[PDB]
Amino acid sequence: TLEPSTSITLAERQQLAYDLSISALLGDKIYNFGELLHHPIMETIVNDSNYDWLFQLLNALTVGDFDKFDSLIKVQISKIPILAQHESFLRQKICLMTLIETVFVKNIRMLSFEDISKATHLPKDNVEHLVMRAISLGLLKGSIDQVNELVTISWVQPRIISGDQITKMKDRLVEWNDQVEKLGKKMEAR
Amino acid sequence: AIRDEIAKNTELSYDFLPLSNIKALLFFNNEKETEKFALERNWPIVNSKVYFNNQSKEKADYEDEMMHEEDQKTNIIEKAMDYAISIEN
Amino acid sequence: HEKVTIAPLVLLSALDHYERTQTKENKRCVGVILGDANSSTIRVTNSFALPFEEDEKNSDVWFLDHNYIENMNEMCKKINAKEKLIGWYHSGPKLRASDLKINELFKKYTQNNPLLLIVDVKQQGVGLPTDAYVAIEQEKTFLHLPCTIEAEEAEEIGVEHLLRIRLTNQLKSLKGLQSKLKDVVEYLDKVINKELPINHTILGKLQDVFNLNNLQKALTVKTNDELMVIYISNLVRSIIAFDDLIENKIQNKKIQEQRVKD
Repeated sequence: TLEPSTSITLAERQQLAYDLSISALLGDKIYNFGELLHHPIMETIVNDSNYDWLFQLLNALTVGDFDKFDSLIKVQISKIPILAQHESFLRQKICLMTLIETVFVKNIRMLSFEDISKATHLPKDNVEHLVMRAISLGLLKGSIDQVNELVTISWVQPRIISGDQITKMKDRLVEWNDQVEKLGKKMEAR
Repeated sequence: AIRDEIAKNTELSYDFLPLSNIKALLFFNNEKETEKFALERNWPIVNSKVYFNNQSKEKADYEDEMMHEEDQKTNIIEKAMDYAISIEN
Repeated sequence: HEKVTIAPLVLLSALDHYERTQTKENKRCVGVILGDANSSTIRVTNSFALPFEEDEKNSDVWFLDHNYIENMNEMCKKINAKEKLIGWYHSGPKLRASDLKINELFKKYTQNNPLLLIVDVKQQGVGLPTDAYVAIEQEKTFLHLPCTIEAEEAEEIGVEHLLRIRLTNQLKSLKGLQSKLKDVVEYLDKVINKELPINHTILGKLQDVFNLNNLQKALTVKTNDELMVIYISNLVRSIIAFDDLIENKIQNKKIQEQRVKD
């Protein structure tokens, strides 16, 4: 975030962004590839010459297609399975955080193996072992249910995205608006 | 008046039953006359469509009617605990 | 982080010299505090004002004399030697370049980070007329430490003699409920719609409260098991309400005895 410090030319900003790109490929820590979008990194580079890898992985999390990003890269980073393993983790971390506040307005905490199967494009057998790997890395806390095919996970790690939870934070206070009358008047009457 | 009495109890007790028990137990003569009783509240008789005839539905979310309720208001429930305020003071 | 504890003697003593100088809204008063900043809980046992002069049309104009500060430190060594300069306070709601640039001036005579204080003269809203703010070198931002009000045994009761149940305790509960409503609606509506400030750094902390009817509907089935303790409280209370009839029946013998004596 520091404008005055680290003053470099335009050509060196692309080389610095290249090190920032390859560093986030091999790990999921500190948000995701979309973190550099708001930072003056992705906006200071060019969208071609294989510098768009940070932008391609932004929509690749929702689409869930590895073949699109694999065709635009080289053999150096594509020969390591860690790239494909941690990329699928960020795709699930978006869905694992939908249990508290993302889409459902009622804040009902529930997840099923069928919903995550369509999001991660994996069968029911692979998604059972995949949830344990995300919890073991210290992402979120919770357990699952194989008998009833249910996944119970809370929400801890914040994201950089906005606009999904803005409407609900006011909607949850609307329920507080209807509670000012009944207990406000009856308490003052005593 | 007889057919308006028996089948009130069949709601909770009887889970399902075909048209044979309707003609026998309730003593109905002509067919398709029960369909006239089936009009508004949607009677696909296959299992249990009741609550049209013989009182009504079970609804849901009963609040602010008579005395104490369940979901929204704890105040009238708390009013029993607050009833000692006017007695002690 | 650290903590702040300020006795009520320090808070009101800072407001007195504000009016004694006939200071209007165009001027503000700046002063220094004393205590022990070494521990994790910052305690302020003393305060002294300063002849602070400021221009209302320019935020870069201020008057601060360190010779009065050097003399004040020498005068305190003869009163309380255990007290050292832990920072400085100031009056007025507004924060301008006058109070921001002088934070490094008091740093020369203060070993720890000077603790900034905004003393509200009108006492507008909630509690805590004075807020304890600390600055970081790494970007600078004003953060508020968990400032609390605590004093000794004789100091807490001393103000009680000068100033001098269940329904009243519930009155403060509703005031805290509206505090949850009014703080979020006014702040969140400022970030959205018109004039988006630079944010999503604070948003991570805001939504950290909402995850854990603000809390959880997933325990609704388990809540009935948690409510059981409340139902248990009514088991004995039904007899406790009947225990009032014990004395009520014993007191019946008194009036019945009065009819015998009459």
